[PDB]
Amino acid sequence: MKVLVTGFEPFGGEKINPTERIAKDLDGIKIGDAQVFGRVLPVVFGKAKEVLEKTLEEIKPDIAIHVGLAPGRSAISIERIAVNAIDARIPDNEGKKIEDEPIVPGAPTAYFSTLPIKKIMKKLHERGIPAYISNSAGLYLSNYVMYLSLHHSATKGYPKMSGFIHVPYIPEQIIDKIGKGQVPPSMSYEMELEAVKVPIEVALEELL
Amino acid sequence: MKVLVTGFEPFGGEKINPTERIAKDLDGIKIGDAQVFGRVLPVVFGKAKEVLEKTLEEIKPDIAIHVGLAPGRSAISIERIAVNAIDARIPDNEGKKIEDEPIVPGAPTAYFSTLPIKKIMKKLHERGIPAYISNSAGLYLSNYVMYLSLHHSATKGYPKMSGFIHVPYIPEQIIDKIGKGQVPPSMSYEMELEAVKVPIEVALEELL
Amino acid sequence: MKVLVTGFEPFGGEKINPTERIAKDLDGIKIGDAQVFGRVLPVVFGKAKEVLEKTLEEIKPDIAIHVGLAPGRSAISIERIAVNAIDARIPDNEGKKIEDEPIVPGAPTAYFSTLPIKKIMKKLHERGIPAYISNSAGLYLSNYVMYLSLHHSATKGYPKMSGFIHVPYIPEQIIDKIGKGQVPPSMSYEMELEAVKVPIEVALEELL
Amino acid sequence: MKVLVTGFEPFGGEKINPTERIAKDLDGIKIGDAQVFGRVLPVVFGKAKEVLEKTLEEIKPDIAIHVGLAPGRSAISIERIAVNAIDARIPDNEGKKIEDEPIVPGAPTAYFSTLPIKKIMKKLHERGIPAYISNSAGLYLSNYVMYLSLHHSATKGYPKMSGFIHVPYIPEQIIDKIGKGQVPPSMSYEMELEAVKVPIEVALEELL
Repeated sequence: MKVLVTGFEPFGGEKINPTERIAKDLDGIKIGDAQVFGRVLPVVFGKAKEVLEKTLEEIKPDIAIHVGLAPGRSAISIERIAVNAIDARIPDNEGKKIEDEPIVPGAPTAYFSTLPIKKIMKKLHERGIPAYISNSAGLYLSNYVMYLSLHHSATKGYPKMSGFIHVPYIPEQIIDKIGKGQVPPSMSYEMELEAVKVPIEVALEELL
Repeated sequence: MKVLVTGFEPFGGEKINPTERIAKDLDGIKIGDAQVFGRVLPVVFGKAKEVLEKTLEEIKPDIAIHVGLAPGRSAISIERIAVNAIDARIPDNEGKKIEDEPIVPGAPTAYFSTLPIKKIMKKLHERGIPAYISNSAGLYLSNYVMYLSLHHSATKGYPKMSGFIHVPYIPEQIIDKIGKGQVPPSMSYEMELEAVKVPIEVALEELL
Repeated sequence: MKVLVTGFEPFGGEKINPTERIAKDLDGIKIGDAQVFGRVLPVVFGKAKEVLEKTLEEIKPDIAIHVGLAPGRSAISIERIAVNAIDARIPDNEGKKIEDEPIVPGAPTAYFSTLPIKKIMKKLHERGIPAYISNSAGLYLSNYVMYLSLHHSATKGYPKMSGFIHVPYIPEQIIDKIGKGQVPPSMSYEMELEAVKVPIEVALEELL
Repeated sequence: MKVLVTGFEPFGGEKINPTERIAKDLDGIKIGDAQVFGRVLPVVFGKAKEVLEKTLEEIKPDIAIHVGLAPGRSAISIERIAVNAIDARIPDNEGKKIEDEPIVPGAPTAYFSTLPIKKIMKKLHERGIPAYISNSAGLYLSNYVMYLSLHHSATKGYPKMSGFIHVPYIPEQIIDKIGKGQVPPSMSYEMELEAVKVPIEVALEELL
């Protein structure tokens, strides 16, 4: 079995993206006989699709877990649904702010994630990790990647399982916000890393 | 030197109080030259006061750092002000819900914390711990203890430094709250423990 | 031209549902030459569907605006997407808590709202009414009804336009909640009523 | 009887301050036999004290209700306590940013509001207006004015009743913030105006 994990580079004026470190830390690990591949994606429309599709064809994973930063969110969230729409609340990293366009013209309006989301959530809770089901991944780069990955699955027959995990800010990202107004929630890096490993294990369990 | 650290027991139907664990962990340890004593206070009006005065008179600490749970808070908070009032939003652990009463009749309306609060915050930031200055400790058991402590100092000439640190929920407290609606912020236990050791260090440094 | 507006009965232990009162205030009114029909729906899976579909066939509206209460939301929200799923966070008004079930087996995973959502938002703004686009209607009764309505449109060819508006609590609903901590946003009833009329006006203008 | 109501000018990038309109709308009215004076204060340290102390001396009111904007707050808030401290999170309207300074060196650490805060809150509730007691007025211009007014009371014997009321944004202030992402709570201007009249009414009734 092959597992792909993706993360994103820094965006939105942030110095770091904890998911870039998660992808790098998960690259090369094994869970049983399963090999994990971790790759970092650009927060850039068009370019993220090219990198994603190249990566999928290269690796042909059985399971793809895509990870993103969700600023302001207080627990791990497991995305249920990917939507065939872009409406960027902020520009991508190249200043491209796409509004009310499909991701893939003519493709289904949405795809459900094919990860065992409820079992993933249950297992995180057992591990002491706050987690819930999210019903919108936004309409920016996280959703864009989530949708393209599920579309690839529906269209190519691989990955068999695909979904998205959003993570809170890590505490060090909060320091800079304190002298500026409201203080967003955060979660320690080590818990976020473990919260990505858990979906892989649960997914590998459920597959075959 | 002697440092008192108090925590509180569980309250409001919570299974746990992280500050109880913190007091018990810091108990008996030494930070530089100073001995640290860790005591757990009851979340009970009257009783907490008796326990607190007995503990202060017994130990005669140079520094008192009082620690409480602040549900819904997303970073470490350092209390600036203790207020001469009780207005309980919920009953204490014996079912007493005291409304509109002084803590100490005739005593001042408020006392400023005598911890070096801004230096504590600066040190917490450079250690990667999100922290801010809170201007109200509530009017339940946290503020009661914070007021009685600072009053004891002004009245008896010790501790020379006294103050209050509120901590968020730890991740494991969040798990049961997921099925039931909104999802409070949390902070790892390890980070909260370090965030109380730091106030001791900088307080010890600012004294003599 | 014929417009159906729906609201919901009280639920989740609430004494009132401001959308029940909105639907009653709009029932029988005319917007220019357009006849409006207001109907209150039960917060009951199954029964809501029977009532909705019967009402749709009875009236055959050109435009359907479905309105629901969204506790904790601070502005008017216009729903972009309906999702083919039920995952009830609380039971419905007959105690039914349905989890991870399709609304219509074999139908599209999602439908986009066919209201002119951006022109509605723009119009509300210039009317001084805070409004935004929501990308999830939840997976309870609002989404259920939103989906069934858009399904009827795609499948029967009427309504021509269909969509969903969520409203905050109205200020009176906040009174009893002030004791128990969290103080939710609200919006005056009059503004909420005006914010439902605006979609009718914009939809009518965009049709033919 | 004579009644002083103050509000503030716009600050912090905001086009309007609703408390400015409130003060101007209340000026010159009578509540029963009592005469209401409405004054707009500058959001400027030093100048606001000069203006406040001059107006208090000129009018010598029996009751002083000071009103201000609290961005982010979801209901009316009646301030319990003013504190003898300035710790400005943002500069004032003249670019001055005071950090960790007392308001009146020598004066008490805090004064309690001498408005019948609990009766005001009870009456606001019966009127369908959400309201709660706040235990911190911040440490910017609202608290500065709250403190100086109560200090004036204790020091000169007038005003006999002094206190502070904070109001949420009004809905028209929210519109430009929807692009910016997050969407703060608001309250209708009409409800906010009514909500400062009630304090005048219950305070007059309290004073003989």
